[PDB]
Amino acid sequence: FNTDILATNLINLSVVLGVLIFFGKGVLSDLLDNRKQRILN
Amino acid sequence: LGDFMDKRDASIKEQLSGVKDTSSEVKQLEEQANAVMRAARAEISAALNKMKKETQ
Repeated sequence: FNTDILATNLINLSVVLGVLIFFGKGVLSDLLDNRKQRILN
Repeated sequence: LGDFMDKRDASIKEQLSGVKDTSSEVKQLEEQANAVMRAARAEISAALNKMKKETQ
């Protein structure tokens, strides 16, 4: 119910979510874009 | 979005088919024209021969 503040729970999660969003938008846009190009073809 | 994807793909596939459809239609047109031209020529030749033979 109340929020619990501490800088231990999430610093590990920010690095992970950043790495996943960057390398995931890279390989995901590459794959998705490739599929779109094939459909256009 | 799914509908949009389908619409775009169909529009493209339909364009290809129509382009395929047009090509076949033009091939048929050319064949018909060739056949018709042949008829004219051959027809007239035959006519003269039959007519030429009758005159002779």
